[PDB]
Amino acid sequence: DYLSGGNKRIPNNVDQYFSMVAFLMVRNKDNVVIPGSTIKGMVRSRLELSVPGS
RNA sequence: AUUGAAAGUUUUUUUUUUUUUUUUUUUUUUUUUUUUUUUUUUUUUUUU
Repeated sequence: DYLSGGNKRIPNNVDQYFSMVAFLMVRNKDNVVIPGSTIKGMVRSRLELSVPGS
């Protein structure tokens, strides 16, 4: 908008996309992904709490 | 005390001059600082 020449009155980014301000989940190229580190940590926690001699 | 003698073979003269141990002669010709080595492992973006 011509360097926002003293208007600042259009919704612009609000309506251009469909993502409000929130806590973003980790995703790769618009594909939601569960981190491998998270899965490994969960598995290790389960194994430690389950295996007796851990 | 000889026939019987008293005389320096001496004075004087530079073995000196002319002549560069000199000219030419590159301590160089060759030799890859390479060569084996994964910036790797451990860690749940998360609670009253």
